Amino acid sequence: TGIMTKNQISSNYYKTVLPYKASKSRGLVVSNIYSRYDINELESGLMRVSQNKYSPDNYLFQEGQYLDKETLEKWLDRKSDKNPNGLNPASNGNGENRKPIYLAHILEQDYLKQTDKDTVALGGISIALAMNSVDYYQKEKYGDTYEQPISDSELLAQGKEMSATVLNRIRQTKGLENVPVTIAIYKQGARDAVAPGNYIAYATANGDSLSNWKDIDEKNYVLPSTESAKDHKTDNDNFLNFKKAIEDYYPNFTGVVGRGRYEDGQLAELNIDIPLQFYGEAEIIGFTQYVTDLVGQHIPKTADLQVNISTSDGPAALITRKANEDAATAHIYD
Amino acid sequence: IMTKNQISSNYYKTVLPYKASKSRGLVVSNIYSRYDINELESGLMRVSQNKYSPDNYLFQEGQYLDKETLEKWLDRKSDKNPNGLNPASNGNGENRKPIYLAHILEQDYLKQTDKDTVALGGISIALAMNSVDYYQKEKYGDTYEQPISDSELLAQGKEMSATVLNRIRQTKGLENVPVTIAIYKQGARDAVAPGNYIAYATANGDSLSNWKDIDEKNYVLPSTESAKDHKTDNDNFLNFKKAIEDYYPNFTGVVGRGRYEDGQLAELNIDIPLQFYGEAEIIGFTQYVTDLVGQHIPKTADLQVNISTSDGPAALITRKANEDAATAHIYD
Repeated sequence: TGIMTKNQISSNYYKTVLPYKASKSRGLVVSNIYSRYDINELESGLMRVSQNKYSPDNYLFQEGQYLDKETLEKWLDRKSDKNPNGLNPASNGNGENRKPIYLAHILEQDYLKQTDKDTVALGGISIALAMNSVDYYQKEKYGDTYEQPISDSELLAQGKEMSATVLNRIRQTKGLENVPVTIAIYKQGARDAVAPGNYIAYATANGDSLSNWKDIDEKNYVLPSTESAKDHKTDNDNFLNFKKAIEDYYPNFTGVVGRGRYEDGQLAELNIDIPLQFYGEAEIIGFTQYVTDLVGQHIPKTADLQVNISTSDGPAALITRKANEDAATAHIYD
Repeated sequence: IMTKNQISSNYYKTVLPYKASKSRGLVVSNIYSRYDINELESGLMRVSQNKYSPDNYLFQEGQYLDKETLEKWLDRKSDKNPNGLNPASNGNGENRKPIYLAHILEQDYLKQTDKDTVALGGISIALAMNSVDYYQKEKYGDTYEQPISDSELLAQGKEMSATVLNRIRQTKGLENVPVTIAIYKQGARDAVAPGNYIAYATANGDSLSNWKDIDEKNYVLPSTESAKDHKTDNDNFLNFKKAIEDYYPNFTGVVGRGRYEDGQLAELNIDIPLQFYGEAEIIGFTQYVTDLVGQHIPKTADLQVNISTSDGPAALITRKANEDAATAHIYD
């Protein structure tokens, strides 16, 4: 056991245990999840789900230590006599009644509680099953890449079934026999998706069986877009005004795009991307000052806000404002 | 009008509606290192605050010296271009005269005269000097280097500044305004740290004042040079680096870039380039580094920690001079 970090950074995060323990499946998520935006959603979102049961006021976070790379890779593979623990369906051809890869990845997070001066004990674990919304496959090397769409209902049904199997195994895993297990089902977006996927449900096992599944209303939108105009017109309009204001004084900077994460239909976090070509540093400074004014005037202060102004060579400026905070803060990279 | 957020005491508020530099992008063509470009432009703003308070003046990128004029002046002097400030060519041999002047930067400083009007109140000019002149003897051939001493580039700089001021006084709109001119020394292309300003002078008329030395220098931390000149900052940086490798021995490429003014650390930029293995990993690491800056980095200087991957920024930690708590942001 031991201490932890002292800076939390954000309430959505837990303090992390030290000495640092690196994931026993470190990096697997990068090879299994195509989009970095799905990766962020998966890991950040599972911390969000954990906060329903484990307060960051009282619990510490550690990357998954109990399920290792090799074990996770066996579970992620198709079932088979040579891979009996595989969670995905056994192959029955690449044709029509084909059985897809439903499961792309399994994420483990450990939640520890400090019990005295120098000791922390495991208070619970969270698991995410990252499900495919589109399964990509080839019928031969160098062949075309085919897509099999999977509905929310089918991926939800498969996820619930696999989650049962996963819980039973954790229960048979040394040092996890007792710990409450929280499992969440994540829907990965398509590879060419304009926005990442989202969590869809979760359940908790205090004992030997999962509770009823609770639905999660989480969705990511691009701003501006027809979908945003439709479901969140006010956010879309505000964003369009923000954009137009930028272009009124900076006509060619038209790449302004927003990535809005919604929970229960309310904007929780808006990431505004502004990719630029570099023409000089004063240009960046003045632009960032102006955008900082514009977020004050156009962007609702009920969501966490990040404006990433960057060039090909890296970040140029950052503007941030926390939910319910009046003033944005800007930094010019040096 | 103007921008309302200043962002930093080192910066001016900017004139609106925005007017692009009349020499937009020339600095990128002319100055090899992005770190020299930042020094050149931010550094000219710091110089300008000796004469034009950001409480009183608004900033605009240079409008009076356009690209064609600057390019004309940046050329070597010749019969077809008597206007070039650089020495006439006399071969690529032992007697080779180098390109002393790489770039000329103009910054305009405006005063608000009424509710919706501004007027030019002063200008600042930087002459960016080469410390190493790079050239080819044959098209497509090896790149040869001609180093230039501080004393020679300072002298050439002072002489050219006088000529530049003369021409400024023949430029429409610039006949009467206060002018500040500063000499900037560009670092080498493969230098571990960028160059620095070395002197500046002012003129309300057609004659520059006496030149005032500027004591500015950039260091890499840790390094032999910083261990000698600024031992305490170097030691603190080593301790910081060591605490990182204690728990995260994998990524050891932590490097600091320290800008010093009059011998004191003014700004510390810590670069931590990472490979991406996952998001939780970044979050935990950023919390830990945020802890370490409080424990190891004295709050006497503005601080920036850029934790990044090859595909973009991952986390930023900042702390202003004299600010007790650092603030971190995780990129999403």
